[PDB]
Formats: sequence, structure tokens, C-alpha cells
Amino acid sequence: GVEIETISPGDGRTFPKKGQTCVVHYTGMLQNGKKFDSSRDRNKPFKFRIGKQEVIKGFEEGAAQMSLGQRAKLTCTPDVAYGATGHPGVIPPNATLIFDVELLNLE
Amino acid sequence: TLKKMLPIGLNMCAPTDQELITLAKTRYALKDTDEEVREFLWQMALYRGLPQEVSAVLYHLEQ
Amino acid sequence: RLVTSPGQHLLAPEDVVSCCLDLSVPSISFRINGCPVQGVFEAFNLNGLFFPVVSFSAGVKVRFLLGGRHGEFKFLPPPGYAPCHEAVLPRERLRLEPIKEYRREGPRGPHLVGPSRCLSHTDFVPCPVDTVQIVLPPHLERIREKLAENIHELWALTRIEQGWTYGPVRDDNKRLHPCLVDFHSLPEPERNYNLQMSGETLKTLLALGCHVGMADEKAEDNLRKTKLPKTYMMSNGYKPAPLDLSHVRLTPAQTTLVDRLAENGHNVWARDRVAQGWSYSAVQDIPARRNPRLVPYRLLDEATKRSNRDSLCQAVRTLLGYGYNIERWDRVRIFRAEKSYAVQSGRWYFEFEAVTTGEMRVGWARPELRPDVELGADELAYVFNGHRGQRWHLGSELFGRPWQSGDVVGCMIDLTENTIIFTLNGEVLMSDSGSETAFRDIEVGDGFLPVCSLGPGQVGHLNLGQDVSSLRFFAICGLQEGFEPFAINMQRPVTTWFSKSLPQFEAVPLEHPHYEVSRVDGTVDTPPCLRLTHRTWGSQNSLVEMLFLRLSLPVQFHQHFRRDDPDIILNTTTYYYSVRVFAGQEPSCVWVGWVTPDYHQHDMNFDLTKVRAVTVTMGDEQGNIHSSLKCSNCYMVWGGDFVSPGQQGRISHTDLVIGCLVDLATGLMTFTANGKESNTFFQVEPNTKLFPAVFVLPTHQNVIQFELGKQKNIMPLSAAMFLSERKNPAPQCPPRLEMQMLMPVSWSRMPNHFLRVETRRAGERLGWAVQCQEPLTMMALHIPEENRC
Amino acid sequence: LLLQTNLINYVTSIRPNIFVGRAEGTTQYSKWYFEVMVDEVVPFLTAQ
Repeated sequence: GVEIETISPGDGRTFPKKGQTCVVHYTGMLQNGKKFDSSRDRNKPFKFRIGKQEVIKGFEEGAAQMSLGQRAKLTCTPDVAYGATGHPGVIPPNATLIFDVELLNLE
Repeated sequence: TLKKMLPIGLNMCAPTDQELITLAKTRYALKDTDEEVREFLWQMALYRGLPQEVSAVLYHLEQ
Repeated sequence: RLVTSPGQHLLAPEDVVSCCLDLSVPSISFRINGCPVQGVFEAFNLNGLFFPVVSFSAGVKVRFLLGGRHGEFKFLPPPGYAPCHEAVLPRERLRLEPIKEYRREGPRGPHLVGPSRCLSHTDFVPCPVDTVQIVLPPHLERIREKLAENIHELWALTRIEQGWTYGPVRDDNKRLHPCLVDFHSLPEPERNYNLQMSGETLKTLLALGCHVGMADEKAEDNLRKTKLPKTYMMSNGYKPAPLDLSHVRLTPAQTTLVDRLAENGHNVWARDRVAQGWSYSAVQDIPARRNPRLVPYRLLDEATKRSNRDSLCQAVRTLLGYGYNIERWDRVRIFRAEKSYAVQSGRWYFEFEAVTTGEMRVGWARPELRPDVELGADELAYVFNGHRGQRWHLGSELFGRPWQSGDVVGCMIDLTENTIIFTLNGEVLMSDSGSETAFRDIEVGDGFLPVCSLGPGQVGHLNLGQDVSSLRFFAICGLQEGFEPFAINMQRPVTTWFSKSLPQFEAVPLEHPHYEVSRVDGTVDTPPCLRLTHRTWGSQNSLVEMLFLRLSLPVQFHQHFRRDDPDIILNTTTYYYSVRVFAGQEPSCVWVGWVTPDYHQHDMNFDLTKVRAVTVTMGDEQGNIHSSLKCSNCYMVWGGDFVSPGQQGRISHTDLVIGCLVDLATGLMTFTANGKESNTFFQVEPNTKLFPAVFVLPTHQNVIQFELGKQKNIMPLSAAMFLSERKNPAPQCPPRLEMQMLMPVSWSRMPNHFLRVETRRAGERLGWAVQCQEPLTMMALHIPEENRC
Repeated sequence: LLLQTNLINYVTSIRPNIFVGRAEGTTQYSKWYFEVMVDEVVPFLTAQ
């Protein structure tokens, strides 16, 4: 599955529910320590709807367990993210992913 | 001999006259007389901040 | 490494962090908001001194709390720990400063700073002359008595001047003292103590090498005593009468002996006090046995030194009254202009200001200047030194005159007449011959650049003339001669490079004077090899010193830990490497093994006890420890462990072969010697990079050979370095694999902008304040195989 | 294989002038303690 560790605590009461839209800031790097993506570089928060297979499984499962304003770290195994095919030219096959996620706003 | 005072004379002429200084320096190369040569006719920013005959001296000292 | 704490979060406002250090059994501990954290550092090296430190980027505000009147603690310190403010030295004052800077902000512009002198942990141990066995000569026994008598008279006079009078029992409020009596009337034990002290002044003079002997036999009967008025008379009839030594004058050597006598006494007293368990502290605590003057004599305050010196000087005058006669490598920093600014024609001028008087040098340099050579010692620079008027180019010559604080030196170069001129405060400096130029007949070559060099503790200012009005002596000398400022008509300030003293690994030059590297192909019975040899072993100009060598490409461990027959060898994941030491090279001076990317020690007295190491231990709330990990940056074995017992030196002419084995799937490293196992082994964490390395000290023409061989059922090193050869069991040495050696210094570029940090004393209760607000960013280029930026 | 590039921040360090060590026959004490308080911090002033 996915492992979640808390960096900065959040509200602790509000959680993402069905039909809502999450606005997050994230940064993703490989297990070796090499960065491959960051939404703060583009200076625009990422927005996605939960339950509509818009993103990979691990990102959604990690974001489902976080409260409003929380900042945490997520780890995803290869069978959850891109499997054995990877992302051509970006992610090699059989890679474990590490994300640093902050939840900003809901809907 | 004693030319420690050459900068004092050089300070008298504005930089704009520099093109003149070489020209007359050629006239003395032709052994012309002084009277004929008299008849024959960021640096600025620093110069303005302060409140001919020289060419003969340089020509003579060139030897 | 992650730790467990109640309410884990990154550092946030209103947080308080307390740090505890125990020198005894190296231990560092932390507490956050009073709740302890479950992890400790331990078993680290102890050489050098420790200091607190805080590191940050832009956008923070913090306060230091050190106890006392420099910030009140918010929590009670552990029972045996002392506040930090007690550690201030007597000669210093508390303040906040950066660490090892090379630049500073000044009134008229930036200042360049040289290396800074620092203390060592061996400066806090007193070392006396230990002249115990010494015994006063028989011929000095009379003067021992007379010296003690006069010292008593002088002592009594001082007491009596300060209102002391006689009484049989000491009373410090009424200032009554029983020793205000004739010397001969003191109790025998007090007389004996005084005689012992007089004798030890004499013995310490002798231990300091003084010659003490009678010179004027008439002097004693010509001595007179000081005649004090009756107001100096005690109730017992005693009035002091010290010798009138007003005619005595210490010679310079005698003054020096007085000065030397005192320090030794203070050092021996301090050692005696330390032997009983006392310690230093900025505040006195008698029950705690801490005294504000328990430091070696060098670190004392001037008043205390003079007070201690006064009595010894008095004794010295008294003794003379009786007619006796008594008789690179972070040591310098170099700054220079960038290569793109080299000039090949024209006439140029620039200025240098000396803020301090000391060892500093200034002049012109070639583009290909070297960073590890003293400035001007070779043909690549033309330099003037002001500490002691000298000119440097391929040697030293007398020139000019010494400078003072605030002096300005103007440097001029003329590439039409090929001359260099130095001026001091507008006056042209000339040599003994009276020549105006310092150097002449200089070949243009590639050009010249401004260069300066600063010694330890020096500060200087450089002006290339971006603003003409900023120059002070340009108009006095240089303007009318047709010289121009170096940086005129430039939009941006000139970029500067400086010498950085951080050792780095670099490839061996193909034309090195002393060392030669050879590549040997593999025969039917031998593998390919890399051999090192010495070129000038027997010549007069031979160079012998330690060598730190490594290979160019690393091996990497996996992310997770869990006659050859092909089935075994296709999935072995174990790799082997070998080193051969030839006969004649002493095996006692060779260390073999692996290094990490962050090894930077250029030590000329290397030993296996100099290796950095630490242990990190994690525990539970109940005191049960979960894990303990050891961290280091060098995994090596010493050749002396494999020498034959009772061997008579290098008499035996036999080669030595040492093999290293690594398992990339379990993290285990082992060693073998001459086909025999060894008891040493190492364990490492996943995702680690290692470089093969050898440390050597040459003692023979042929020194060492790297062997990329192969054992049974074990793949060679080439199968681990290159991806295309992952399944090829044939050893090989591609051209990318080469030997590298450690270098002490290099060149580095100075940034254009620096962070602004403001420090001030926040308050007596608030403590000290640090604040940073303005962000800065840079673009970094990263080399992956060396893990460097 | 190819060289990498990125954007990074500058960092700096600050210390007081207190020095402590240990040796044979030294005159210094062995245990020490100090504290630091945090007033303000911006989690993301830049993208890093």
C-alpha cells in the first residue's frame, strides 16, 4: 500500500469527501533522491477530483487520509504507480516514488 | 635634465586640444619656425570638476 | 535518520530546543519543549574544540539563550550541566560571529579577509618546567637566606602601608597579622617556608638556564637599608627595613628572566590545583571548586599578570643588589581577477589599501597562475610586499619602504615600454640604484591580471576604479602620464576568483616530475593492472611524502537487502579486487581499502586512529534500544597486520597481495591476505557509493599495483561499474578507469551577492537575536558519479 | 551520464565565541547546556 508520515499537523477534523475537489501543492522525487516533478516550480496549485481515476492510485489514497492544512509525506510502491512500464523518458521501470504533499483547499 | 614639472604644464590644456598637440608635433619635425607654427592652424567630466608651446618640449625631448 | 518524539513536527514558532553535551563518554542529547527525544550521538572523535551553531536560510528569526544575564533558561538544566556563559575567556567578550569568512562589509566598500588564527585543545593544559630534582647549589645557600630576609621586609612594608599592624592572632577585619615581626622571630615553620620559597626562586632561575654567580664582592657591605619613619613601627618594636635597591637596574636579559620566572610559577600552581579536581569558571564557586583564574599564564588578564610579576621583579632587584650577575595549507589566501579580463596592450592602474599592517602582497599575475605556490616565488607573477619592503619575481629583492595602517599602494603597468611601477601615497618607490621602474623587459605572453595575497588575520581593500571619483591618488600620479583605471567603462563589477583550501581528488598529470602511472595489459596468466612508480627515488631533489590514491569510478549497493560453473556465477552479486605491494616497499606503510565520496583529509601523519567515526543510537521510552549504527568515511586495513612475526624488516624480498571482497546485496565487506582470511569486516547501509583507494608512503623505486583480477565463482570489478558488462565474466580496463590523487587547494568563484544577516543583543532576559529576511537563489550544476555540485 | 541542473537556495551558519574541549590534564569542565528559541519562520518563501 502507501505509507504516510506527518510533517506538519493540520485541522484534524475536515477530511475530503465524495464529490469534492482537492487543491494541493506537491513535489515528487525518485527513491534514489532525484527530483522529477514539482508543482511549485510552475507556481500553480494542482487540482483534482477524488474517485474519478484522474491520478495514480497512491496519490489518491494518500490524499484521502489527510486533513485540511496538513503537510505529509507519501511513499508508493511500483505496483501502485506506473507498474513495470514506467513513464517513457521520465520514470524508469519498477520505481518507488516519494511525494511531499500539502493540502490547501477542498472544493 | 629636470622635467619633474612636465605634468604641471600638461594640466594647462584641456583634453579636447589633444588632436592639436600631435599635429603641431609634426610641424616641428619639418624644422619650421615657431612663428609659422603659431600662424599655421570621462576625461572631460573630470577636467570640468576643477575650479602649442608644449609640443615643442615633447618634440625636443623625443630625441 | 528519523526519531520519535511526542507530537512530532518540523520546527515551528514558539518552540524551545535545549542541547546538552557531555565531553566525558562523548554524548550529545536534545530536548524539545521539555520532552526528551529518543536518539543519541556517541563514540565520536575528541580532537579539537566544540561550539554551538545554528544554520538557516532566508526568512527566520531565532534567539540564543545561554543563561546568566544573557537570556534566562525556560527549563531546568540536568543536574550536572553548567550554563554556557561561564565558558567566556577572561580576555574576551561575548558576541555573535560567522564561521570562516573571506569577505566583509565596510564603509567605502567590501573588505577581503585572510585566514583566522584559532586555539587548540592543547592550549588549556599547563606544562611547567618540572624542575623538582633540581637542588640549589651549596654556593647559593647564603644568598637564599639573605633573599628570604629581604622578601620578608618588603612584604611587611606592603602590609604596613595598607594599615596592617601586629597582633598574635590574625584578624583580617582589624588588619592584625602575627608575621609583622623580625624575620628571625618568626615561628620556625614560617621561616622554613620562606627559605623554601626563596630557594625555589633561585632553583627556577637555574632551571631557566641562568648563570648566577658572585661578581662584586664589595656590593654587600655598600648596601643600605631604607629608613622608614616611626609611623611604620609595630607595637613589638619591629619596623621593616628593606634594602635600598634604587641603584639597581635590570639588564634586558634579566628583565626577560623576571618575565619567564613568573609564568612557570603560575603554571605549576595551576597544575597542582588541577591535580586536586578544580576547574575554570567565569564565576567563582568555592563549594563547586571552580575558580576564575585556573587557566595557563598565556590566557590571563594583564592586571593579574602584572600583579604576579611585581613580586618576582622585586626579588630580582634584591638579588642583583648583592652583586650577583645573571646571564599554502590555509596559511595564506589568494584573490585574483578572472581570466577573461587579461590585458595585452595599453597602460593600466589600480589601487590597494592596507587596513592592517602585516604579511600582504599585491601585483600582477599570468592567467595560468597556480594556487598552491607562494605568490612571486616563480616566474608567473610580479609582486610587491609591504610588511618588509620587498619585490618578488622568481626571488626576493629589497625595495621601497614599509607601510602603515591606511596607506594606499597604486599599481601601474605599461605594455608599450613593458614596465611595472608601484607608488605609495602618491610617491614613486625606487630601488637602491635609483631606478624608477620596479621591473622591466617583460614579455607580453597571454596578458596580466590583478592579484593580491593576504596572510593570517590581515584585512585589505581593493579598488579597480569603476568610479573614478573613488580613487584617491589617481590624479596626483598617473592621470597625466596617460594611465587608465582597470575597470573603466564597465556596466558590472569585475568577477573575482580565490584560492580554496579543500582537498579534492584529481587525475595524475601526464608529465608529473616525480610520479609515473602505467597501464599493463593482461597476459594468459595475469589480469590488467595499474602500476605506480617513482621517477627520482635516489636523486638529491627527491620528494618523499604521503600519497592518497583512488580509482575513478564507484560501485553502488542495492536499494533492498535480502573452472567456474555458469549457474552459480550468473547470479553471484559478489565482487573482488586486489592490490600488490612489491618487495622493497615496507608493508608497514600501506593502507588498503575503500573510501566514500566525502573524504577530504590531507594528513601527513595518517594513522588508523585518525579516521572520522560516529555512532547513532535509537531507543524507546522505557529505555530499550532498537538500533545502533556506525558511520564513517574510510574502510581500510593496515599492512602491518599481515607481516610475519619477528620479521627483521625488509630483509625478506617477497611481494604481498591483499584482496578485498564486497557483497552488493547484503552490504558486507571482507579482506584476505596471501589467500588467508582476516578477522576484520565491515557492514554498510543500502544505496552507498564506494571507491577503491590506497594510502602509501614510498620507500622504494617500485611501490604498488592495482589488480583488477577475478577469483573462482566471483565476478571482476568491471562487471559492477559498467551496465553493459553486467553479465560478462571477462576482466577488462576501459579507458575511463584511471588513477587519481589527492590535491590540497584549488580555485573557486566568488558569488556576486551575499545574504544579509543582522545580530544584536535582544536583551538581558530575551537573550541574543538572529534574523534573516531576503531570499537568494542560484543555479547549480550536478555531477552524478562524484555526487558533487 | 549527462550533467544535471537545478535551482537552490543559499544557507549560512551562526555561532557564539564559546569553545570547549577535552584533553589530558586540561583545565576545562566536562558538561554543558544551552537553548534556542524560535520566533518566526516562513515555510515556503521560495519554491524550496
